[PDB]
Amino acid sequence: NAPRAAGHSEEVLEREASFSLTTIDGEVISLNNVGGDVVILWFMAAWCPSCVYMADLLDRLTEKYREISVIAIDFWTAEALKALGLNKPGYPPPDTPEMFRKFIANYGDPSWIMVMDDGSLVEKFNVRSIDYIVIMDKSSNVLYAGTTPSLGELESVIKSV
Repeated sequence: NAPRAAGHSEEVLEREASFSLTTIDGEVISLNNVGGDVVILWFMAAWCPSCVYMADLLDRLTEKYREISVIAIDFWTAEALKALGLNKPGYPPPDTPEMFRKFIANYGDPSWIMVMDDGSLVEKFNVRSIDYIVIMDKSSNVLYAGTTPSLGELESVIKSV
């Protein structure tokens, strides 16, 4: 029975492919806990030069499209840096939760979920930079993943869905 086996295989694969997030306050969540139709995972760091402009874009898209939920994922943590070999004087020290909060208060939006990553999500989503965007729908289809997408690119993606 190929259709039956295909369906069960999907069950196993979907669960393996799934992820969870730890919020800045220490709460474990998944996609079910997120409100929008469109989920944007934004992998960033409080010192990232380009991230100020990215925050500007996400603010406007948040205001324009109520169905978007932004999850700000600061992966510039001691655990992630150690895993990646970036725990060296040539790189900034880990972001404190205070620095992360201050960045989001200054440039981002109060409705956003804030998450700090230990390198797990960096590995999961094949994150290529400190200003990296993954856009997904609620079925976990990936609509875009890439470093520093333009406003035009983001708009095009949101409009298609």
